[PDB]
Amino acid sequence: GGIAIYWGQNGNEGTLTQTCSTRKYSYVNIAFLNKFGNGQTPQINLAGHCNPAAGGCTIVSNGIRSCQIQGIKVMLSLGGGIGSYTLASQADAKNVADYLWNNFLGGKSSSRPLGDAVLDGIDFAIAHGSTLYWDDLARYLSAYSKQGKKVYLTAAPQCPFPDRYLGTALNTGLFDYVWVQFFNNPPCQYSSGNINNIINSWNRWTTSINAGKIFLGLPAAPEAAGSGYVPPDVLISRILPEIKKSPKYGGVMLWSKFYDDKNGYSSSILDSV
Ligand SMILES: CC(=O)N[C@@H]1[C@@H](O)[C@H](O[C@@H]2O[C@H](CO)[C@@H](O[C@@H]3O[C@H](CO)[C@@H](O[C@@H]4O[C@H](CO)[C@@H](O[C@@H]5O[C@H](CO)[C@@H](O)[C@H](O)[C@H]5NC(C)=O)[C@H](O)[C@H]4NC(C)=O)[C@H](O)[C@H]3NC(C)=O)[C@H](O)[C@H]2NC(C)=O)[C@@H](CO)O[C@H]1O
Repeated sequence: GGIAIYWGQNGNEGTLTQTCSTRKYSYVNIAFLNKFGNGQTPQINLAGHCNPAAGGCTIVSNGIRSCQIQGIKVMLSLGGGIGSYTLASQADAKNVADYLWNNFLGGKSSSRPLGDAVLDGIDFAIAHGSTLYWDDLARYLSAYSKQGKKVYLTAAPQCPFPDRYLGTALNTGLFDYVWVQFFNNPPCQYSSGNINNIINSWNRWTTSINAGKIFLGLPAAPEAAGSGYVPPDVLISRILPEIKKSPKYGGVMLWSKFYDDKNGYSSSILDSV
């Protein structure tokens, strides 16, 4: 399979171009558009990378294009651990979808946050706030694919199944890639010497929802999360030999680029993925 990586939440983690040039990642999720819905003006946060104001982050289009010519799919990630993002109604889901189309996809806007580049799809990283209308957002975004270029849909639900926020959206069967986050959740993550909870959780996710491919989401280092880190050797010798048997296995997802370089995680597991 391949490795999905989250980029954008630490200005010291290198440029998007450099991130994709590593040749270790097959998918890149730009984190995050952490503010939108309920009449709020959508706002993107890319840590210390760039200030989105006055097209200060339009330079990112160079990284997006650089990744795409290298066959890497790049998605805009909605939500994240911090933000006032939400959906007040189905009408809100429509407005956000139309906004996303014109500002990140094949639509048109004089103020596209990340430039003129056209993202491959949208990533759902909904962790809090509204538990409703995310299935509507997915449906509206997916319909835009009928205009010629497919709008990919990906999701980063936490490992507890079903996910309280993305459960219904995932039930639509419209998602291409689902990287379940097996961390910051004791009941379904790795614990010292115990892989039972993570494997058991993996089985729930791969024998339920209809998605293109399912990935094993993990923290790139102990610092990347409150808990759930898995040493490279354990992942390679105990976990991968099992989950790779599943025909839905798509690979591994890591949070994040910054911690990945610091701990050299993907550098150690890439060939086994
Ligand atoms: C898929 C998923 O759900 N993933 C989650 C994941 O979200 C969790 O990780 C945590 O995510 C949150 C975001 O949701 C991370 O929060 C980051 O934290 C950054 C570090 O503190 C912070 O970056 C700072 O951003 C400032 C702007 O807001 C930057 O300041 C600017 O600096 C410029 C010079 O560099 C200067 O010119 C500007 O004037 C100045 N502007 C301002 C306003 O100060 C600052 O430089 C930058 N710092 C760095 C180091 O880049 C982000 O703002 C903040 N994001 C948000 C949206 O608030 C949090 O760090 C993540 N934690 C970890 C451990 O990774 C993850 C947790 O395990 O769970 C996953 O499931």
